[PDB]
Amino acid sequence: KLSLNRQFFDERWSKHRVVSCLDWSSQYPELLVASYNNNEDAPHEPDGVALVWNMKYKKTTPEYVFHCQSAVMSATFAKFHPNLVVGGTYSGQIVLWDNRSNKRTPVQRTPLSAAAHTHPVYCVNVVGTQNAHNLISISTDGKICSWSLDMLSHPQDSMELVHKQSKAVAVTSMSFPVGDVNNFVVGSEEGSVYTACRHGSKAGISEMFEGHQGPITGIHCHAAVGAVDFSHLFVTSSFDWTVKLWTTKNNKPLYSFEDNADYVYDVMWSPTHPALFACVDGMGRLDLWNLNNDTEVPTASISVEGNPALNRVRWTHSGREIAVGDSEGQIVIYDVGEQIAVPRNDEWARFGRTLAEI
Amino acid sequence: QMRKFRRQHEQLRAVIVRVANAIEEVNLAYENVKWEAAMKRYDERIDRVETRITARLRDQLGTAKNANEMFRIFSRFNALFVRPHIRGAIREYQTQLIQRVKDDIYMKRVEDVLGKGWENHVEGQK
Amino acid sequence: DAADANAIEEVNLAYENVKEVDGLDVSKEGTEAWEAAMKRYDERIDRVETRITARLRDQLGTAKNANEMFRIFSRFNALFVRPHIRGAIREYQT
Repeated sequence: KLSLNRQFFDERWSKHRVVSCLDWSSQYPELLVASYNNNEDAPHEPDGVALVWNMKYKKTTPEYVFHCQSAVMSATFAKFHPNLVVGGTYSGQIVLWDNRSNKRTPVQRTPLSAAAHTHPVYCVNVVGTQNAHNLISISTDGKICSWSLDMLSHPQDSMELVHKQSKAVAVTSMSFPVGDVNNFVVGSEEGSVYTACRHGSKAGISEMFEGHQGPITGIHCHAAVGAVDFSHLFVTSSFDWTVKLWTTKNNKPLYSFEDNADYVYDVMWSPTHPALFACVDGMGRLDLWNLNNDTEVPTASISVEGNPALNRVRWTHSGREIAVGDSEGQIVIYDVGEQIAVPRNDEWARFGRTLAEI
Repeated sequence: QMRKFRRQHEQLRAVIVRVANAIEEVNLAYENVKWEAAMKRYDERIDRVETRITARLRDQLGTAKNANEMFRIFSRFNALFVRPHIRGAIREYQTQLIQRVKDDIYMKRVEDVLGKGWENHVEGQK
Repeated sequence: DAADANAIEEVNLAYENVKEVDGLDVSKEGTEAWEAAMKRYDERIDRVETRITARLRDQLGTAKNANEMFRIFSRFNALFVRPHIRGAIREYQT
């Protein structure tokens, strides 16, 4: 059972603004950064907004509020810098917000030169260990730039993504395997899903995965870690009314889950349960698919009130609570039931058996 | 295909000893390859070794604070300049240290972070 | 399912039984042996089709939602080309 927990919504800020991305902090799990786009009606308001909400308190207002000149399309807590919040922009320009500093304006901001990003940056993520980590950003023009959080004026490394010699890959989403800092998978507007390598002799695109006949919206690799190594798997969700489960070994979809009647905008593996993931539809339906329980119908389903289009979904690091962001800009959090969220000890072998059935 | 394999692998085996499970597993890969499947498995095992080596290169910046100690660790690591997978982990501090020695300006202090045969590199040519 | 292997081995046994008769024999003995073997194989296969309609009923016996039932339809789609099989399933089709 999915149960409503908290609506998050600000009258001044989030109104008339879709949620472009959500993310939960790693060390302070109660926090949740959420980016937003430009408000069409009010030009005077800043285009980009990013609100860090807090679940611990009951205050309706955001814990922190940030804004920047251009619409934010990705937002992420710096995974090893708790005082920081990175975000992309439609203008193609990483903006770094320091919570300790009293400036809602970005403290640092990347260039807009050819070497740096120029097209919109929908994917930003910190990857590495605490001893050394880099901010990887991928624009919709296939450019992926390594950035150090300390200094953003100069890109640490700049390279373009391409397949079939010269053909730009319009990266729309990007994820990484758990514990891997060189391989990653990027969905493309072309409908193909590309496994790419950050460093290597074949640095760039390594493999093409076909099967999605619409633009890819959301890619996510497996997060749960246990006895059996399921790191290779990953779930895509695309405009062709489908979620598709893949493995990095197999060039074709491992399986297709289509019980929808609209686009699917964001899919994410559960972070504690191996066979559970959640996909958010355009009809306002959040659907938790547990592939061990049943595979042809969602294990759980809940609709937001008013049927808004649900752009994003993000599990909490505990996996018990899942936040979904709608077109209205309301961040509604749901509590996932006990029988769904926490796995049975044999869930890992059970999901291995279901994979063997496929 | 065989000649390229031997050119890469003899270099790796000869020079990695310069910089035990690591040597046992590369020898194991050489045992397996002695065609497409064997090549792919060899690349998988070697690139897994390279990622473990990259973690050691991350620990490089993890440990030291001043330039001199990171330079000492760079001198300890010569086997990996040829491999164009470590070149990413090496390039990340390469700017940090080449610009530092440029500001300081030392020939040894410049060579050690660009490796033997620096004459080919674009930044070393200036 | 035990029924799957049972059907496979039953079909193989029927084919072997017909295969025993000397097909190229053309006289009266060959004619009657051929007719008897074909009759035996026909009744055995008719029985295989009933053993298959049992699974066709277990379709509804298991499937609860439309998607699972349709996927059972699609997996066994070639089996529905048979003449006796097609008429068994008429209520699910509507």
